[PDB]
Amino acid sequence: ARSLLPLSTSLDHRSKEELHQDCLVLATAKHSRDVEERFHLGLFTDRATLYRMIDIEGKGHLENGHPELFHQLMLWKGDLKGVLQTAAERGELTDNLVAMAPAAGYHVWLWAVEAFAKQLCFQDQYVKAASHLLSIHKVYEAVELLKSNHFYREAIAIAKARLRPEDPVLKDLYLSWGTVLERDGHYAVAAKCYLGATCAYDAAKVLAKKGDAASLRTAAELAAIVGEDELSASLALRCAQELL
Amino acid sequence: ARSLLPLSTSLDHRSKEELHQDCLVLATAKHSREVEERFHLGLFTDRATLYRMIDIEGKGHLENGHPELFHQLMLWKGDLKGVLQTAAERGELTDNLVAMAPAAGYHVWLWAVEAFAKQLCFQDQYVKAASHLLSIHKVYEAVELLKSNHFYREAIAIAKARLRPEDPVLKDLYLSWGTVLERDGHYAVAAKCYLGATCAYDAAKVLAKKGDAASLRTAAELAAIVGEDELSASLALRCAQEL
Repeated sequence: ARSLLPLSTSLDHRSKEELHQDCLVLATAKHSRDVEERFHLGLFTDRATLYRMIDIEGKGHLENGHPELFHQLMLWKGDLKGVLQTAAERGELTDNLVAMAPAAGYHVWLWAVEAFAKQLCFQDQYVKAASHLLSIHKVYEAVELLKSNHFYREAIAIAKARLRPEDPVLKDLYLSWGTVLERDGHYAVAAKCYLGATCAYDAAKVLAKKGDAASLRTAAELAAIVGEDELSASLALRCAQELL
Repeated sequence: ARSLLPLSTSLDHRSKEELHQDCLVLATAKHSREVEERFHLGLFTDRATLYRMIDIEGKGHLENGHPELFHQLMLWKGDLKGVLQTAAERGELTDNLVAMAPAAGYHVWLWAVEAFAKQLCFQDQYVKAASHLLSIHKVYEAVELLKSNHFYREAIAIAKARLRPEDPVLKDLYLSWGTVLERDGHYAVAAKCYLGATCAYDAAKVLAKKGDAASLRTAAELAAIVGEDELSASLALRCAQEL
């Protein structure tokens, strides 16, 4: 694992001449934050100097493109709510950061998950964002997100597993997905959606839109199973016509 | 962004023959007042058949070895408590899982943070393990975990940041680290530990153990700064002997 104090570790592993200067400055500092150059003494001096050292180390992690290490270091200082607010602003929120957010209370975790969710939408991870909105008990909001971004399959699975079977939302997903597929010429899959919404007539009709013989036969058999025999006959007729 | 429903998605993308048989099988099912081979139909039928499909999909993920996607599917079923217990028993906990644990209650997150720390130690990620112990307000346990694993540098950084200057645990860290540095011959670094513990008298002695002209010299000036003038002279005259 990568160390969180590499700069200070380097200045502690240098010449014996350099080490001896540290003892004398530190000794004078103890007789009472005195030094300026030797920031790495904050490990042995006082908290105000330790924080100085940490800030230098954190900023150093940033300049190497390691914001994860910056954030993991700022937790030690104790300002979790401040790190999260900064992490959200920078778009560097992560699972590890959200895992520790409840340390400030349930209300800070709620804020963090929403923040991490909004950010995850920008990062093109709508399914992961959907899971996090589920974690804060926002099932409808999570489902509307996936639907809005054309993740109909995953949205239906979330809506079917959490909502009562007759929820108009669950039905609207089948419809909303069906129309879209109908639009783009996927009549077979569209029928499955209309069937899922308990709309058997429309399931048979969209399947008839393809026009071929196989589609019209199955569409007829589908209408017979359901009990719309008048339509099943009408589609059975249209099936035999194509074969001529 | 790997899909969470590979197997079912694959079956839905098949020849027109297959989707037509699906429609027939599906129409029969919906017409029910009171199927198996087509597990992918659970998305369109009922919750009981959906769960069956998810379980099949989760089984496929565990065969693939991608448990983070196995975890997403179980959150959908509303089985977060179950999958947390499962991932703990198998050592598959993640930051993702702990980030969602509060969904099952504040005390489940508190439980998951502990099990994730115990797991991170097994995997020898002690600084991360300690950081997560700080999230549940266990400072002394995080400091003792790092100390006991020879992470004195990080153990002091946390103690100094969270504990008070006169906390006995902070002094014992400095002394404990110095004892190890002195045992290995790192005499200059050992002095700073003793100085960090407000043991200037013992810090000058250790710096003299080195024995060369520069060590005794600095050790003598160090004792002078403190006010241990009796000792300062003793070392500055041994400094002369070397010269």
